[PDB]
Amino acid sequence: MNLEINNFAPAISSIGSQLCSLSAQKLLTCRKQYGNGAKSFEEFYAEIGGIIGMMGINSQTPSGIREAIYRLYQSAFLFGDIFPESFGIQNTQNIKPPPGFTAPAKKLEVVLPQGGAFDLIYNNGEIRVTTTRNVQAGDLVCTVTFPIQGSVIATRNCHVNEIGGQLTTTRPEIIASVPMPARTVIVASFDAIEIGYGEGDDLFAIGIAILSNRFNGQITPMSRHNYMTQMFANLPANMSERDSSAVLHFAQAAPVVLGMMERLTGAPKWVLDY
Amino acid sequence: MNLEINNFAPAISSIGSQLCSLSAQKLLTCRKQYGNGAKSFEEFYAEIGGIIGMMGINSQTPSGIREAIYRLYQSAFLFGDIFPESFGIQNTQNIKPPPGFTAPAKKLEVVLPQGGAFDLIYNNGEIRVTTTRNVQAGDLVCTVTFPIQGSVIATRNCHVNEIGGQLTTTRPEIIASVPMPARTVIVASFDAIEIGYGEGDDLFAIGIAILSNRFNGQITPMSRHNYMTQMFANLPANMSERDSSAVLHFAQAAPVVLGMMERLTGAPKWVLDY
Amino acid sequence: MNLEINNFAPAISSIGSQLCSLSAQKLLTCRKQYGNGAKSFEEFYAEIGGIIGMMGINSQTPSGIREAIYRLYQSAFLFGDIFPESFGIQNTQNIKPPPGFTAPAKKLEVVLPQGGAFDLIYNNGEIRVTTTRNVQAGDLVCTVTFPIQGSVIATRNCHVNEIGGQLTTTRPEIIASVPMPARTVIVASFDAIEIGYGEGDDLFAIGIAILSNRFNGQITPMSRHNYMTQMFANLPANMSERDSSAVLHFAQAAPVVLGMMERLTGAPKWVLDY
Amino acid sequence: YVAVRISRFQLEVLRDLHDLVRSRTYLDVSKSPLATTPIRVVEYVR
Amino acid sequence: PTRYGTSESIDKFKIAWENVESVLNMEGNDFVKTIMYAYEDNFPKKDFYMMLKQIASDGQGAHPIAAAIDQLRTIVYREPERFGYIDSVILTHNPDVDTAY
Amino acid sequence: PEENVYILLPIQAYTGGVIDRRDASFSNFAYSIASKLMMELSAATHNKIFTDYTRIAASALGPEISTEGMPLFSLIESLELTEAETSRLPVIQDSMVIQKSTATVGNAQQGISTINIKRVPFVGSAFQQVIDQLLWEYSTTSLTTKEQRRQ
Repeated sequence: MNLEINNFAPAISSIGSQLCSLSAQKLLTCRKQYGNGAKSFEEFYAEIGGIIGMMGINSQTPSGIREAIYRLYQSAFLFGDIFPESFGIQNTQNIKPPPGFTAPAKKLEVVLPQGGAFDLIYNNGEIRVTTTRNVQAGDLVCTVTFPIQGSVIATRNCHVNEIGGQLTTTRPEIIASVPMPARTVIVASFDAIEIGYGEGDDLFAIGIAILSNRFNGQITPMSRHNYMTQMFANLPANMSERDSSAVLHFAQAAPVVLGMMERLTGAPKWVLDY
Repeated sequence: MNLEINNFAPAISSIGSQLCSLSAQKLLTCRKQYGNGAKSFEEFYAEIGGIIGMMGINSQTPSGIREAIYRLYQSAFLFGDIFPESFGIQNTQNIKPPPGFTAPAKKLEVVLPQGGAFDLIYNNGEIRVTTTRNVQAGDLVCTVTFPIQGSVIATRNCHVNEIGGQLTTTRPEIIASVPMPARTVIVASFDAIEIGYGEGDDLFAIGIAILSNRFNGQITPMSRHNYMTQMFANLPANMSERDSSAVLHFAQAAPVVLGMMERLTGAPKWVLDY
Repeated sequence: MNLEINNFAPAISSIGSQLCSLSAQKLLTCRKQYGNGAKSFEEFYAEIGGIIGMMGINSQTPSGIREAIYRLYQSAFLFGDIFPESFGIQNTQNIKPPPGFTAPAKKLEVVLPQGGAFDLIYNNGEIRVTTTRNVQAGDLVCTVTFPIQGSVIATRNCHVNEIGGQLTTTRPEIIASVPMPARTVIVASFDAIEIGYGEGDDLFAIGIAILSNRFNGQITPMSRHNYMTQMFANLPANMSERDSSAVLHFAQAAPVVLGMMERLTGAPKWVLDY
Repeated sequence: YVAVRISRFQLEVLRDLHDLVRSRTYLDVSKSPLATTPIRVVEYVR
Repeated sequence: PTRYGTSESIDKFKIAWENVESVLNMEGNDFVKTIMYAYEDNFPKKDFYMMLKQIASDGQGAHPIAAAIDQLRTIVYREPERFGYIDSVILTHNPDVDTAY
Repeated sequence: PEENVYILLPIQAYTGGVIDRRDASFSNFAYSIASKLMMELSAATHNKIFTDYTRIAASALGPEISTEGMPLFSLIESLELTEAETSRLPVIQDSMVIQKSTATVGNAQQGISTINIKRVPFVGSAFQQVIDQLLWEYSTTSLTTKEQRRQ
């Protein structure tokens, strides 16, 4: 999945996230006024559901909202060539902090040091490596590249920097604590939270397919974890952690709302409470 | 347990879910305005929080909504009235989709083939089998009977059909990929969701106790996972996924609301935001 | 972390939880009506986001509600003995039940027998011990000190009291079921819920430091799990299960509100919907 | 010839006489009376 | 914007503004409204309508005024017979009377 | 229509709504009815709170009993009740006891206060109860005691 993030991404993402939250709020407000009429829920929503008056939206239909979402998503993440003048993106002065991440860190990404001294396998929340040869204490065995935050449990034959059970750094590194012979195993379990949100995965699967169909050459269907890891890896380094969170919130919320508008079910909390 | 799901369950389930959601909304509304004082919260709720009126249901006491839940549940799932009391004037031609499932799939149900060449044990989110004899690459070793959807992680010595990290089918089948003699072990882990809801498990524990005390022959107390698996296994085969979702949502929401009326705490989002 | 909890803790905790809920609602309301402009969101919140009035507290600045939180926390969890015990017992004013715990039980706390026959290693929601010598079947090998409620999965060479897959007692004890030789293994996995709330862990980490900088001699930064275990172990011996729930809800809600006033993100449901 | 008809008529069937009873909310003026005069605030400069 | 012409849309916006000011607001000279009315002809119709849309769009969101409107609009929707309207009507040769009523 | 079946009819209570075919907005039609209703609710609750209700004096052999709503005897002829229902009616007349408690008024924005309330039962329809709930919410949205205001 190849894509470039333009340098005005936080400003685009603020508008996109506001639009997504408004659409979700309107969707919930509609489900509580259905009944007592001769009209399918889909038709009822297609009538009063899409009525949000924002600059750049030129329709009162969910189709117009999805077209606006398409336009905003294209500009920020796929082509830094086109800038949308329709929306009030030029006259933005500040951005609002997005909700905190909630996705549990089950499969956490690590990069092994060179020299093939270890064999890496993954478990539900733990990384276990095996010493193919004798290795002395005091050298790192693994470092995580996908940021996580939380407590550490069940550490064996390894040392991780923590104070009071809580991890200190955002990218923990695992080092040997006591010299060990070959063929032994060291483990590290984490009660951590990775980047991105967890709820709405069913709406993500059916939205990513939609926007991969529309953007055939740039996006392919794939799991939420891999999508978020690639999107984070494509972020520029010179970026404050407040802006990257705003970018990632829209990056995950756009497919969720796109799939939401198809299956008229509820909304995740992180989309509503923005 | 043993039960008999009638052909009209998808329609009765909508009325049941609407009743449960209205009860939850009333509970939180009364919880917001309780003025701490001499009367306990149970007395405050029993006086104002049970007055709800909808077509065919005109209760004015929590005993009334408890009786209505009993009636609808008995009619829909257990040996009970094939035809509900006010079903004629309900006009449930068009139904509102239920919220999507959010229950984590910790214990996942599989069944080995008739050959008997495998010994299977369970873990928190993964399964592993040991070959009792020699096994050739490219044969069935397992299959899931309880539908599941989500990502796949930590696959060793076996193959699962998935693209981009997401399972292609809702019922994956595990197939060996390498000629592996002499007591090998294959591991398959999933970051997936199973039919059911995750929140309000404390309420379910006592709701199931209440409605197994009333229907002491047909229903017995058990965990949420076993209850949901049996309920899904007793569904008719000639049924779409649009109606089975409503049936399962009501089947789990009834015990949750019954236990919610006992312990006057909040309500899960999947119950209230129906 | 050394601290003493008096018998007036539930009364203090009800007021504290109400204040936290009001502040969270105020923050969300001011967040949904923030128009991007010259004034930043932090300035916007400080002007009309701290003005909350109720019985007792009468402050119109975020510093005011911060100091109210400080006063309540010191009066509840750090002050030695407020009054003679009979004054508290004869209180007639009643309180409101707190929301049910939702924190998953990953590092479940257990203690081995005095014999030292077994060795304990932890995993995710799983306790596995090995036998140094031969021990007869039918005796306690592990007991749980931190209360836990939920289903039981993947038990090998051990037996637990459960009906329908659901645990019967809040403090399960693991006993041997079959005679075993030395160097064996017995496992016990749990899909359960412990004391605490799982959401809003990022805010807890930065709020515990804020309230530890003030009570430096009594409170130190630590993980949420350890904090909750110590708070539960420091509760007075004679207290109903209704009051301890309110005490623990306030004890966890104070740090998350302190951290939420710093990072202007959303509030968790268990704080908001009190 | 052509007939103009409706659908979805909503009516309430009570099935019992005790279902005609509802509840309202009133103010307890015995212990929470109504003020008759605004508080008089006299201010000075510092 | 798509429903009518620019002038008709401007007139509809003015009518809506007057209705809002009369339904809730008490009498007072609306400074912004007077400013926009007096200098209406110094701008082309498209840019005047764009400014009006910007004014209307500054207040969009889930705010206390909107929720108050929703609380009544959800009662109007759920009880059509009390407020004196029907959602739709059906015409046919042979009506099929419902036995339930 | 039959022995234990009682039917309540939906009579028109609030008249509103302007139909304009050129714009086909149901949302616009609802706003017109809702806005007219909001003004009527606001007019009823302006500078007034609900404190006065009819009752039966507390005698030596009975507690306080509410007589609010339709008189019970009107039902005698409106429903054409048999002897069983007429016998039942004095029993449900005496169960209409007024309840007393404390409640919380206001919200996070205006503020929070506790006052003393009453819950007076009455005989009527269900839409009546919804309208009364709306009126009570409108009247008590900004209620403050003298202590709180002074503080």
